[PDB]
Amino acid sequence: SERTFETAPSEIDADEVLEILSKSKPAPTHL
Amino acid sequence: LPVIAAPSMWTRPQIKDFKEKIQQDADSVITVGRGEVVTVRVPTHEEGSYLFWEFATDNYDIGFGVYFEWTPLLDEIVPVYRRDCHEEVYAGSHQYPGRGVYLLKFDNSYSLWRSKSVYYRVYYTR
Ligand SMILES: OC[C@H]1O[C@@H](O)[C@H](O)[C@@H](O)[C@@H]1O
Repeated sequence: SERTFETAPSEIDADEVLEILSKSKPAPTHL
Repeated sequence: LPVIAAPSMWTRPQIKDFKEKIQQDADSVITVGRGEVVTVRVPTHEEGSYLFWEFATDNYDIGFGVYFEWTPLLDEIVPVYRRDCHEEVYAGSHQYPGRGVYLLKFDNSYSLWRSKSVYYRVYYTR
């Protein structure tokens, strides 16, 4: 079973990025 | 030949605040079914430089990965693997390699009996 649809990306500010990443720690990308 | 930038990925435990902020829109929630795989197409913004994404689930893990579609030519950005995004919020980023379409794969093909509720946001930076 499969599905697909499109979603427009919203603009993210610098302070938005900082707000998120200030709480976050690195995670594995490629395992 | 065009080189692809490595992506970055993070995790944060503030998962309740995330969902609660997401649920305030319907177009930000997905219900991946049993054995189903949902692909979210995210076109590169004409005035953008990076992709940024967030996602999380309820109660169960899910397969996540990212591909880049050229414009059917594909580049593997984030290999598909199961993430414990029911315990934490997974965020990530990737520099636009060009004009095209990112393919965010929410893979629940391995689950026989459990549907996965998916909260997510996709962005771009100027
Ligand atoms: O219940 C344990 C496992 O069952 C599977 O169906 C779920 O998709 C997994 O997220 C879970 O780790």
